Amino acid sequence: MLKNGKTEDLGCMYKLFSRVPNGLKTMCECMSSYLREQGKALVSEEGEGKNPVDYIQGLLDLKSRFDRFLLESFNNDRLFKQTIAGDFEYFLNLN
Repeated sequence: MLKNGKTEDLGCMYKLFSRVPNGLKTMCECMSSYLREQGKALVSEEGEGKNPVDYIQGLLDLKSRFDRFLLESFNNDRLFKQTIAGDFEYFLNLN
């Protein structure tokens, strides 16, 4: 769903897992990994470079794209907008 950008199902999934302790934290792990997977593929310069929309300025958009999932599906939740940012800075420092 995260790759598909299916926000409604992602939002529908949110409410189900919001019920249990750390269930949303269990999500933080998946977006954390999903964020890390997206980040590493972009920050790793290869060949003759990569398109600006992907890496040069898309890297900053990667957080925004994940922020859209945070907004459109995850109710601008504290736990996500506070946790996933660490991954973004983690592989952003590799620039």
